Formats: sequence, structure tokens, C-alpha cells
Amino acid sequence: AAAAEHSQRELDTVTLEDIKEHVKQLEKAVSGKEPRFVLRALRMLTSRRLNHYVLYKALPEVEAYLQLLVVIFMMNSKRYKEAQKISDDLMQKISTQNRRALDLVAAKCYYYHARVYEFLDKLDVVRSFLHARLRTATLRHDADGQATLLNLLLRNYLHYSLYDQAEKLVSKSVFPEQANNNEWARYLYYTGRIKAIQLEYSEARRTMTNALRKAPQHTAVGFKQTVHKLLIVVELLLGEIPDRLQFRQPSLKRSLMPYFLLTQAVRTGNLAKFNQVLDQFGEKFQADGTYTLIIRLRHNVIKTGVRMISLSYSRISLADIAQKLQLDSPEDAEFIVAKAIRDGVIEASINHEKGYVQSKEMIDIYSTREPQLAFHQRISFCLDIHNMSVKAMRFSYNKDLESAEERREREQQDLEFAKEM
Amino acid sequence: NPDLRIAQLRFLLSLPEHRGDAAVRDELMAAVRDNNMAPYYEALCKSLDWQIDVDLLNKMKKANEDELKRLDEELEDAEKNLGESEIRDAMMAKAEYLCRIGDKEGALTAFRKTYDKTVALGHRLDIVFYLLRIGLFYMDNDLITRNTEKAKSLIEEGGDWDRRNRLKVYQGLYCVAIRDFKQAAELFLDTVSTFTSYELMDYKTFVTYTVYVSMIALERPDLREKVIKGAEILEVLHSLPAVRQYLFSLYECRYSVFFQSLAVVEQEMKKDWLFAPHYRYYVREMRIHAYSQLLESYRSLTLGYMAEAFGVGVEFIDQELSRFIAAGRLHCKIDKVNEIVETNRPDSKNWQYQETIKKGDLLLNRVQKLSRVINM
Amino acid sequence: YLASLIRSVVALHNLINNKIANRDAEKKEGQEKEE
Amino acid sequence: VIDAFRLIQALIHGLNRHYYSITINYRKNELEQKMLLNLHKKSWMEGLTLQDYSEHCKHNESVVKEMLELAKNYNKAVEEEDKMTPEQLAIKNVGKQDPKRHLEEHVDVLMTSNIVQCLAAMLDTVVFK
Amino acid sequence: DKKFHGILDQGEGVLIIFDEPPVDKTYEAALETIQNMSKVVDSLYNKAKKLT
Amino acid sequence: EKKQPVDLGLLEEDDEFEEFPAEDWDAHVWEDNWDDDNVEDDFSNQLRAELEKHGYKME
Amino acid sequence: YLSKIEELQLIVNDKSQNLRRLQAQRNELNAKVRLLREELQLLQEQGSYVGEVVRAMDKKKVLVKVHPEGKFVVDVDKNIDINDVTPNCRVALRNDSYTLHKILPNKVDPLVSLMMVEKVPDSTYEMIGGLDKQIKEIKEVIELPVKHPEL
Amino acid sequence: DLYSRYKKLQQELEFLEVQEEYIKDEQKNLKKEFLHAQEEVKRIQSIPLVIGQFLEAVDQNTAIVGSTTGSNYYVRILSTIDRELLKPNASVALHKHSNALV
Amino acid sequence: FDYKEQLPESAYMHQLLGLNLLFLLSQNRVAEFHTELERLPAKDIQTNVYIKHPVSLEQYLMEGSYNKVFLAKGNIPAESYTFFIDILLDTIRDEIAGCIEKAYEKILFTEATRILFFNTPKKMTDYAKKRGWVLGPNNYYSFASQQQKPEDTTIPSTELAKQVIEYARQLEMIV
Repeated sequence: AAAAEHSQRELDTVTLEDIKEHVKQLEKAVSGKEPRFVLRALRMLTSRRLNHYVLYKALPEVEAYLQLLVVIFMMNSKRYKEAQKISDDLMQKISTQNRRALDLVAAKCYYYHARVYEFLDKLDVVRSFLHARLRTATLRHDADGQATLLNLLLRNYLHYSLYDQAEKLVSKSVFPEQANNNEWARYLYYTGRIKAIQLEYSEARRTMTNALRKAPQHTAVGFKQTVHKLLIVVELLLGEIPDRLQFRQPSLKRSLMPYFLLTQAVRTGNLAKFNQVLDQFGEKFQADGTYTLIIRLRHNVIKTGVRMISLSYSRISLADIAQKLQLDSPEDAEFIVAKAIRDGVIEASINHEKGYVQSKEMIDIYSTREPQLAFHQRISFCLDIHNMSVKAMRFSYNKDLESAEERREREQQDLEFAKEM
Repeated sequence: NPDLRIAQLRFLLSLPEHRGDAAVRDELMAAVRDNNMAPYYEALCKSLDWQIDVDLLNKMKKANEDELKRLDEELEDAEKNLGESEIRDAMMAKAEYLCRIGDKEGALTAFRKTYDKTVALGHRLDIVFYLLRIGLFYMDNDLITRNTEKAKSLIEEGGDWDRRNRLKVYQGLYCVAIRDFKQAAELFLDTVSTFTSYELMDYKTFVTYTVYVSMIALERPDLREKVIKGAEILEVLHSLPAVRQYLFSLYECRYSVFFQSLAVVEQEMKKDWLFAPHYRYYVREMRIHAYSQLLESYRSLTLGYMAEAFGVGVEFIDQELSRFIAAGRLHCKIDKVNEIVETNRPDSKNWQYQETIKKGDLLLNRVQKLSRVINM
Repeated sequence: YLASLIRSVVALHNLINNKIANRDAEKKEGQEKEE
Repeated sequence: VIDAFRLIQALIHGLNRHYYSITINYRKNELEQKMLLNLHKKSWMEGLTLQDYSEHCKHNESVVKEMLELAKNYNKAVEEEDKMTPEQLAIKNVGKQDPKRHLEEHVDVLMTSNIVQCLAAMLDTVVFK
Repeated sequence: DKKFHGILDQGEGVLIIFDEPPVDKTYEAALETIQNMSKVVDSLYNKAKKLT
Repeated sequence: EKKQPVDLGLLEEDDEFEEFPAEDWDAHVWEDNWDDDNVEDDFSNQLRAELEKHGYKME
Repeated sequence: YLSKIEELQLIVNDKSQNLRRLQAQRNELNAKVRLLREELQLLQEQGSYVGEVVRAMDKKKVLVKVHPEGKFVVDVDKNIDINDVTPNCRVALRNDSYTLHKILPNKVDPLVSLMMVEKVPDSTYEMIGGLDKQIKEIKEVIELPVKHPEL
Repeated sequence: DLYSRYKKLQQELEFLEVQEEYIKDEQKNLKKEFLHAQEEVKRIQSIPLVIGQFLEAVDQNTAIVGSTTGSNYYVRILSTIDRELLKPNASVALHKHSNALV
Repeated sequence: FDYKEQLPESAYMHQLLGLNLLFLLSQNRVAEFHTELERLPAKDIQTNVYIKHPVSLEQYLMEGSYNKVFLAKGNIPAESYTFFIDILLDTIRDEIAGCIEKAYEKILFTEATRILFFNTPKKMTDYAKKRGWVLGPNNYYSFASQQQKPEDTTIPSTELAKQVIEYARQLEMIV
């Protein structure tokens, strides 16, 4: 039956990149499993040890792989007891595995190892290992396993509350090439995130945008749903409203409602509505950590309030602004607006004794400097997109040789004939 | 046909409710009976959520089985006595019958295979017209864009200007079915000269649409030129008493009233389908225009002048302009301290710049997106 | 902003064509590897 | 083309029969060449010269416009040829003018011509003061 | 009616006239080009999904 | 590759709302977007434009 | 390990073997181009004579009337049959060799040419109202007679 | 084994260097030449040729033209022939004995 | 923060943490501060009970000030961070000052007292002298206004050219 594929997957045991292909179908090789089918590996094979292991649960280059099949078997079987214990025995063996090809195989392994895990002994005792061989493999120069492991420990720091440790972690990190775009986006995701929590937004949008690009599609939804959640947040904090065509894309539109209820709060610049909404959806926003990002917006909302009150009025008595923004005192106002001015938002001045804001003009109509930068930046993008496509596109290249000898001879003959004539 | 009206009334029943349980619903059902329809009855019941009389459904399906049986049989007799141009016709009655039975896929396939025949033009073209017709009926989109391209070719080759006009009526109505009113302007506005395609709706309805969209997306001197001075409208625009009253109110600087008729017609759009939720886009815009048109002759004017004109309170008026100013959709700016409003003219560049960048970004996002795909 | 841009489109289109040649190529080669 | 030779296509006249070919080379000097280099050089006051702007604008407005009509051409060729081969291709493109070499070639002028003009100004403003 | 491009100031009883002539053609053709391209991209991708 | 993606998705979450969304999983898009916002304003305005002016009639 | 793993660090350098890999092709491609324009002297080799095949025969040699001159019975190219060669079709004749260089595509047909010269409106039914009974009769006398002569 | 292999590889590292740096050379000297072969062939055009009207093109780099002398041949078209401009019957520049389309 | 229930209790926590955050504000280290927020991310954390003092204290100066100053008065339910108060207080005023310098050139002295939260009239010109503000009989000038200069002449052609050059490299190097 289906175990043939497991044997066919073993036909990928020849050498090198076969494993890659071997893994691909093996991704879906876990569709069918039986405990008796487990005995298949018992018949497939050290051998005695393997058999013993199989019994407990319920060539080497494929030994690690069949251990993968054991993990997959257990984890997917819900049973954590044997699954958990097995990992400790399987993870160790495969880990210390004095093989280079095995590192690639173990990544799928580590990907599960952390996963099922719960706490300290897993966050802490299991983390010390991931960093250990992380260094080992780092010297072993296996790109894939490295990147994966790095991602796992990052995800650990963020299951924890420690952004700094992960940040300075990045500071000493160099990431490698040859990757899997999914892992690549896992990285860019975590990166963008911690990069954001530290307040620096404008570089977070970058890494998360890449997390959108480099991510695959098929059905990899929840990652997109989640990220976007962070995407919308960053776009919002940075002060740039996202377009509706965002809150309505796919099945995720049912989870983005909170953020779709934030922008309606933010764009309007009405604080009370905002706050009320935060109370409304708070619990919903806590299931991820986007919350404490969102609670920062109280600044941005008010910025918006001020900027709108400015564009729509040439001069306003402080009284009225304080009424539109619901705030307690005028004295509060001119602190807020005095602040807005310094930030290059309003371009006004304030008449204090009469207490009304009076507002700057668009003499800055055709700045010319603005559009230029935007234009310049764009051009570099088109170029790169044209350079990368010329360096990649540039790769059935063979079977070359015009001219000829047979024909040449014929030509010569013809010439000779002509001469004779 | 299939008669659109079924669909329009269906949408009517959907409405914000409104229930009712009035003319509409029983109008529909009444045209289920005489139409022995089915694919609705489950489709509609599952949508509206109000099924009953499992017997009626069975009767309708039965008679349907009878006639589909019959047409199938007729076709069988042709296969032995073809009758090329004939066979295709019995098919046209087949898929057509799927239209009376309002089943999409079926008439679809039926028609298609009839194209492999068809051969002529009215069959290979007009049949397509009906195929898309279904599109209009279901509230689809692409299903049409791909067929209006087909007919487009069939007309570009030869044909005449009689089919091209219906065609522009369909394309136009479609354009209205989206936010694309500009394209519908010229299309529909030019559809007044000829309109044999009563298939969809009557003439005065159409009239109200072409006048609506015209008022919306035409310039002031070309409004006066192509609509206010519409030989085909004067006789019709006298037949009505709503849109026209608004159209005139604008053109002639009689604002304050313009508003009332505007609200009226708005309350008449949410009822239609071609607009559905566009009733919110239309009025928004029709607010701006007037505000725009009112200022254009002033470098400064006082609120109370405006509010007085339109006949609303200041505070509400200010509150309205505040919507349009920050978006640079209106070249005003306000001074509330003195209750005054001055107008800052815009620069051509400022317009395109904002538009160019927006467009460029849309193309960039699409370029990159699919870039990565083809890259991997 | 137009020249550079549209030009990039032209490279992109060309890249697409290349991927077409490769895809078709491996299909026929791997085909032949049968016999 | 040059030929030097002495007695005893061309074989019709007995290249080798009545006469025979020789070989040729050229005595040179590092200067000679140096004169010749300036052959396809420019002028002096050149490099700082800024062609009539207004007139230039027409190239970008007129050039871009001409391209616009092409933009659709490229669209129609991709949506069409999208479903064909190269032999069928020769029938299409030996006939008419594919808009591919037009957009790429057309962009060439706008690119460099604009960059030179943009660059020239950048220097005249700062330099000449 | 867009005849002469100016504006009335009723405060001072004045009439201003302007000399408009900025609606630039270049930028217009550039925007139009973006439209034709935005159609070509879609059609280009319509072949990619098929070749990929 | 798809499997890898799926795995990544799984790691990032599960999820609660995401699962529900998936279960729910249509429609179109029309052309362009922004900004929707609230509704029932225009007539509301007129309802008030009356009332306003009616209040101003009351004025 | 010390020097052991060392070999790996440099062993992976094989990456440079591929890029150059991209080079060769990338480089070999030019060589064809630069060399391709060298055989341009080929254009000088000679010319090609289109011809009008009268018909083929036995003994192996196509019977042909070229163009200005007249009929020649001449051998074919080895790359074509005698059988794949029909009557009324263009084919590259080796100019001086007066053997088939290759067989050009299409011939143009004569009956089609006659029909073109006549130019008799290509009319589809759906455009003649008031001509059914006839049509029926016509169908009876033509369409039916052909569709199913078995009737 | 290393002192024979780990050391015998350094050569290799240079092989890619010996060739990696030279490889660019062929790319570079080819491009300059690329302009030569294109220009050098200019002679093909000459000056005293025999105008012909274009007829049909069998396919890529070929076609049948008419000779003003009454000949009508399958001839070869120079890579330069800015094709696009090849309606259905052009007055055409013909090489004489190479007899091909200039 | 270590796994335990009897280990993390001491209310010296609740006061101490808040004290720490407030320290971070006092030193104007915002990075460290928000990093700490992400750390503490105490899920089962109602509103912020005591901890709203430093948080809220931060959010409001993300903008307004009057609300913040109010927080300064509300720490006296608190500890020696009063000293920090006297830090933060000054740390705010310069801001307003540094704000109002560019805001508008003209203030009546009583209004400066209104802004900077003085309970004294003389503390004003104390501060303004310390700020070097020329004062005219209760009415201060902050001139110059602005030097809307740099009409582009150094990075307009010297940068773009290289840009151009680059761009053209971007065009050239593209090979």
C-alpha cells in the first residue's frame, strides 16, 4: 500500500539533493500511517535498536529519515507521551549524528521538537541545545538547518517576553543564503516584529513586506492572516492608513475586523470611539501580541485629529479644538498643538492672547524635492527588477556549432566548378 | 430571455429589510409559477431563507423534465435529418430553455457547443449577447468581460451599428454596475440616439440613468451641451419629475433645492441594483460638485452665505466641508474664527502628481507580486 | 519613471519566456530519459 | 579592402595562374593614432552645452505619446502570440512591427537623453556660479 | 462655464482674471501609458500561471 | 514547498479565528476602494437639513 | 578535524564552477554570434531558384518548369521524398545544381484564385428574409441530398 | 590524504580564478568585436545592386522576391534587415550574385 | 518572572517595577523603555493598576503635557520618585520651551507661567534668562523666526548627478 512511497522515498537515499526531492513528497508522505505499518521500518532494519525503539513507540542516511517518520507518526497521532519521549531519544541520536546530510533532515526534526514542547525544560533546556548545534552547524555551514534553528530560538524569545535578547541576538547574527522561502519569511516576520516593538517602525514594514513576498501561498493562510495583523498595525502606527482592499481579501477578513475597526477609529481622529473599541476587541487583540502595539496609537489618533482640524480650518479658537477633541482644558490643547507644530504636521503659529491657531500655507505646493525622491527610489526598484531578472533569466543551454564541414566541402566543390567553367 | 426583472425584484427582496411581503416577493413567486423555475427555488430559499410547499417544486421540476425531454427528442430527430442551421436552432431553444429555467452552466455549455455550429453572425454574436445577459442576471462580472470581448471582435470584423448600440447599452449599464461612471457617460449618453434593446429595461428608466450618470461625470458646459439640451431628453425629461428637477437646479444655480431632489433620488437608488451600495458613492460626489461650483466664482465668501443658500445650519455645513477639504477633493479652506471661507486654487501638477504616484504604485505592487511567483 | 519602469516590464516578460523554454526543456529531456 | 601582389572571385582571372597574391601590414606611430582619435571626438565648448529645453520637452511629450500608442500594441501581441510558435511567429512579426523593440528602443532615447540633460543642468548650476 | 478662467471677489467688488495653460500634456500621456501597462501586466501574468 | 509553507503557517499559529475564517471560506471586488466609512448620512442630513432648517424654521 | 573540515570550507567553493557555468553558455553564446556573422560570406555562395513542379516520376528526379525559362526534370533534395512532393507547389531549387534545395510552403491553388477573381459575396443565411420556401426547397434539393444522401 | 588533496585543491580555487577572471575577458572582447562583424559585413550592401520587389518569406531569414530582371528567387535576408518594414511587396535592395536581400 | 506563585509576590515588585520604568523615562531612554514594555507583557494584567503611572505618563508625552503634569502630582501616593518627578518636570518644560521657541514669537509673562506650570512669576524670567530669552515688559520675543533658506544649491546637483551617475550606473552596471 502507501508504504511503497516510504520505500520509494528510500529510493531517494542515493546522494545529495535527492534528499531535497525526497523530503517534498515526504511532506505529504504522512497521509497514511498505521502502527503495524510502523513494523515496516522494523523490517526495514543498529537494526535491533531500531526495532526496540519501534516496539516502545507501539542505511543510516535513511535511518535519520525513518526516525523523521517516527516523529511524524507520533506527533500526528496526538499521543504526546511516546511522541515526547521519542523526540528526546530520536532528537539526540539524529543530533549527535556525525553526518552532514542529516543536518538538513533534522531541521524538519527540530521544527517538530520545539513545537509540541511546552515550558522551561523545553524553552530553556531545549533552547540551550538549539543554540549549541546552531553554533556547531554554523561552523558546519549547512544553511537550511541553521536558519531553521535560528528561527526556532527567536520564536522562543517571543514566546518569552524578551525582545532585547533576540535583538542583540540578531546583532551578532549573520543569516545564510540557500534557504527555503517559507523559513525566509518566518525570519523576516520575527525580525520585522521585534524590530517594531523596539519602536523602530520604518524598517519593520520592510521585513514584514518581505514576509508577504517570500511567503508561499497554496493554503498557508494563518501565517498571512497573522502577519497582516502585524502589517496593518505597523502601517497604522507609522501614520499611513491602509486601503480598504485590505480588510476584505479572503477568509481572513473575518479576523481583521478589529483592525478594520481601528482605522475607522483612527482616520476619524475621534479618541473616545477609539478607546471604546479597544475595550471592545481587547481580549481578541490579546490572543496575539499586536495589542501593546495598538495601544500606542493614542498618540497617532490625536495627531490625526489635529491635522484634520488644521486642513479644514484656517484659524480656530482653542476653545473649539478642545471641544472637537473632547479634551479637558485649553492649556492641554496648546501643549498638544505646540507639539504637533514641531513635528512638521500643521505648519502654523498660535495666537495666545486670543488663543487661536492660525495656519501656514502650501507655498510648499510643488516642493519638487518630494516627488523627486519618490521618483528616484522607484527607478532603483525598476532597475533592480531588471538586473535580477537579467542575472536569473540568463540561466537547455548547449548544442552549439553553426558552420559545417560537409557543406563547406560542397561549397568548395561548387567554387571549383565555377572556376573550371 | 432571461427577463432581468426577476433579478431586480429578487434584489429588492434582499434589501436591508423591509419585509414585505408586499408587491415584490409575490411578484417574484408569481413569475416562478408561470416560469416553472427551480434552480432558484432552492437557490432563493437558501438565500432568503423561507422555503415551503415541497409540492410546487416537484411540479415545476416535472414539467421541466417534460420539455427538456421534448427538446432532447426533437434534437434526436434532427441528427437523422440535419439540418445544420436547424440543429443549432433547437439547441438555441435548449440553452434558451435553460434560460427560462435560469440554470447558468447549462445554457452556458449549450450555447458554446452551438457556436461550434452557429456559423452565422446573429447566432454566434447575439447568442453570446444572451450568454452575457445571464451574467447581468446573476450579478457576476468576468463572465461578461470575456464575452463582451468576443462580441467586440465579432462586431469589429463586420456586423452593423444596430448591434453595436445594444452592445453599448449593455457595456454601459455594466459600467454603472461598478464605480465606472465615466465610461458609462459617453456610452450611455450616446445611447439615447438609438435604443432598440428594451430587453433589459424601458426607455424612461434608461433615460434616468443616462441623465444621472451624465450629471455626475460630465463638465458644466458639456452638461448643457449634451444633456440639458437633449432633444430626446426634453420630451422625456418632461415625462419625469425628479432627476431632471435636480439637474436643472444645478446648471441654473438654484442650489438649496438641488439638495432636496438629490436626497430624494438617493432614496430611489438604494432600491435599484445597478447601484446597490453605490447610493453612497453618488451622493457623496454630488455634494462636492455643488460646493465646488459654488466657490469657483469666489476668492472668499462667508459661511452664513453658504448655509443660508443651501438652507442648513453653519455647524453642519462646516462639518460637511471638513470631509472633502483634507482629501484635496476641494480647493477651499475654512476660517472658523471669522466664519469665512477662502479658496486656494490648485496647480495642474499637484493633480497629476498625486494621481501619477497612486497609479505607479498600483502597477509596482502588481509587478513585484507576480515577479516573485515567476521568479520561484 | 516611465522609461526605466516599462523597460523593467520588458525584462520581466523576457524572463517569463525563458522560464517557458526551461520548463518545456526539462519536460522533453526527462521524457527522453525514459527511453 | 586592399590588395597587393605581382605576376608570374579573383580566381576567374587566374589569381594564381598569371600572377600571385602578397600580404600587407601598416607601419604605425603612437601619435598618428592620437590625432585620429580626436576624429570622432567633440568640440571644446561642448559638454557644458544645454540643448534648447522647451524643444527637449517635446521629445518627452511627443516621444512618450508615440510610445503610448505602442503600449497597447505590446499588450495585443502578448495576448495573441501568447498561443503560438516561432514558425507561426515569422508570419506575424516579418509582416508588421512588434511593439517590443519599440518600447525598449524608445525608452533608450528618453533614458539617456533625459539623464544627459538632467546631468548637464546639475553641473551648470553648481559649477557655473 | 470655464470661458475666461478667473474669479470674482465680491468683498472688494473686484474681478480677477488668470492666464491658465498648465494642464500638461506629457504627464497626461504618462498616466495613459500606466493604464495600457496595467493591462499588459495582467495579460503577462495570465501566461505565467500557465507556464508555472 | 507547499507542505513547507503549511508547516510554517502551523507554527505561526493554528489558529482560533483563523480556523473559523478558513471554515467560512468568494464574491468580487468591483474596482478600486477606500474610504467606505459609515452611511445613512445624506438623508439623515436632509432629515436634519429639514430639522436644521425646521429648527431654523423654528428660528 | 582541524585541517579535516578545512577541505569543506574550500570544497563548497564549487559555486564559482557554476557561475563560470553561467559564463560558458553566456560566453559560448557570443562566440556563435561573433562567429555567426562570419559565415555571412555564405550569401555569396550563390542564389536559389524557385520552381513550379510539373510532376514527379520514376528513376528519381522531379519534373519541373521553373519560371522565365521552362521545364527541367531534375533531382530533388535528399531530405524530401519523391512521394511527399505533389503537383503545383513552390520549392527551392538549388540554383546551378538545379536540384531541389527545399520545398517552399503553400502553392496558392488555382480554383481558389478563380473564386477570388470572381468575388461573389460571401453571404450567410441570416440575411435574406423572404426566401425560405425556396431555401427549404434548396435544402431539400441540396442540403438534405448531401448531409444524408442515404435518405 | 589531505596534504595531497586539501593542498591539491588550492590549484582548483585558482582554476576558477584563472578562468573566472579570464572568462570576463571573452565577454568583454566579444562585445567590441560584436560591433566589428556587424560593420564589416557592411560591404554586403555595397552600392551597385539590383532593386527588387519583395514577394514572400518562407520563414525566418528567407523569402522570395522579384527581380526587375524577371528572376524570382528564394533569397537570404541580412540580419540587419530592420524587418518590421517588410510589407508584402517592397521595392528591395538585392545583392547581385549573393543575390540576397540587402 | 521565574516560574512560581510564592516567589513573585512581594508588593515591592508592584512599586519597584513601576519605579524602574519611570527611571528609564527619566534617562530619556525610550528604546529600553518600550523594550521593557514588551518584556513585562504581563498577560493577566488588569489595565495597569499601579503600572499605569509610568505607562500613561509615557503615552501622554507621546503628545500633550497637561495630563502628564497631572500624573506628576499623582505620584505623591508614591515614593522617592518625587526626585524623578523633579527630573521629569524639568525634562518636560524645556520641551514646551523647545516647542514654543518655534511656536510663536510673542508671549505675555502670565501666559508663560500658564504654559510651564509655574506657581511663581519670577521663576519665569529665571527660566527665560536660563533660556536666553530677551524679555520686554512681561512680553517675550523668540526671534529670529525661521531662516527658510537652503533653497537647494549643495545637495540639488552634487547628489543628483551622482544619483544620475548612480542611476546611469544602475543603468550602466545593469550590464
